[PDB]
Amino acid sequence: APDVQDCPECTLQENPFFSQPGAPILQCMGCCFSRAYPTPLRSKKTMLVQKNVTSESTCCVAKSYNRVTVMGGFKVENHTACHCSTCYYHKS
Ligand SMILES: *[C@@H]1O[C@H](CO)[C@@H](O)[C@H](O)[C@H]1NC(C)=O
Ligand SMILES: *[C@@H]1O[C@H](CO)[C@@H](O)[C@H](O)[C@H]1NC(C)=O
Repeated sequence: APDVQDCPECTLQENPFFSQPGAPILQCMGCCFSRAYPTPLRSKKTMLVQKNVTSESTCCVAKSYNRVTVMGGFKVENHTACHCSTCYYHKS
């Protein structure tokens, strides 16, 4: 691709704190790319209807965690797995 749209590939960003010769904690951080597709609808009311987002801020709430609460009681849910989308409350 031309570039990276200033966004990496959603995943774990190994804890730059807990990372030690035997324990490289994490913290899912990145971008899960985007999947948009324009479609010529009808739009009842004004030119547009209701509010809609471009959809890109995908959430990969670690599918699985190995949580290793660090400094200030951090929580890297020592991510063992990360799955974009599916959050505790989408649309916000
Ligand atoms: C965190 O999870 C990764 C992947 O399973 C593992 O390699 C690492 O040892 C874990 N870190 C700790 C402190 O358990
Ligand atoms: C979002 O709303 C705008 C309103 O103008 C519309 O043009 C666009 O097609 C909508 N996007 C999607 C994915 O429906």
